[PDB]
Amino acid sequence: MEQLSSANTRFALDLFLALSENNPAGNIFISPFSISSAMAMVFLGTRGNTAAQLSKTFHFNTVEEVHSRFQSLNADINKRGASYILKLANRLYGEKTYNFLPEFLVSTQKTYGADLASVDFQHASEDARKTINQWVKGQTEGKIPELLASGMVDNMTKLVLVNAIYFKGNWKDKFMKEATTNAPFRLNKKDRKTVKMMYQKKKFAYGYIEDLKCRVLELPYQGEELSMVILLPDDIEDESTGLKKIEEQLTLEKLHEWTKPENLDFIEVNVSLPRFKLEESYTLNSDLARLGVQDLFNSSKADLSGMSGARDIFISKIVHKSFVEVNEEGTTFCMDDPEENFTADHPFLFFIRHNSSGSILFLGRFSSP
Repeated sequence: MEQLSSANTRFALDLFLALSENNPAGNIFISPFSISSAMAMVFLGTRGNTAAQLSKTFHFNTVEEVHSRFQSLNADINKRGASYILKLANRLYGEKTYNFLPEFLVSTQKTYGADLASVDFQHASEDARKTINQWVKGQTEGKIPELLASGMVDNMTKLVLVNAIYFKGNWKDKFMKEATTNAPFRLNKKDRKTVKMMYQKKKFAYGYIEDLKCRVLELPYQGEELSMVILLPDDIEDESTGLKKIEEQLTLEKLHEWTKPENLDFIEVNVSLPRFKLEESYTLNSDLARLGVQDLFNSSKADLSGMSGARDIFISKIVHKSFVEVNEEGTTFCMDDPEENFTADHPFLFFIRHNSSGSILFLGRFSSP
């Protein structure tokens, strides 16, 4: 019920830090859940060591009835009909000279509502590539028009996973456009850049981590189904973004400790937040390999028996992309209420959590406007 929730966040943090190895100071925005589910889907088509590696990496050994639990969660989360826009393009494209097992085809669209669609990589990879881009573009209401660049798919391509999502939701408590001001966002100790600063004074769940001189703010979205949690250091206190310490500490245990009910008080908060857009694209092959998924990409060692009978199959590409817009958009007279500031004018970590299950749908670092 909530084993999967724990599994998926462990992996979220595993992935975040793997990606941080290659970009310690820049914007990162991923959708850990989408990836976890997409790979859970890839999972049921994999056997042998290829399945095992995939399972320890994503921490699936820890979850009973993985797929049953995933079908349930997705269902919960794509609920007709939320206030927020959440649009996922999750598909698996394979070269059309391969006989994909009908029951697998059936599993994916029943357990994950996704399809293995066949295309001509061998002879028509440029059209194939344009066909893939078209479909995601459709699925994302034009928000992600060109997922794959030219060259990303050739005549040697066997199997491709695509996974793009767009999210925009209305705040429970909206910002006023008249309050949003041109203000300096510090990238680090030595560098500033002007951004559009949203301002708001209202009641929010608020926490402090005295150990890391860091603040926690929960901003729920309209409907209460989803919430943004933001981690903001008191000041930049290192030679980079100021997020190094907090990143070193990231575990599921710490994440819960910081964000659980017992450690948040509803308080009056002066919230300055940048209006920002993050669309980040990732071919996850090399990162998943660092994390333990080796065989799946190796044409020899790959064991994808669960989806096809052919012998030279393997994943050529795994492309993930998340897009969010954050703006002012949205729908206490106590004297003794504690006042507190939350001024995100320097880099911060943040995530968008599904409040019911505790699952992390989106995870990112905003460091460089």
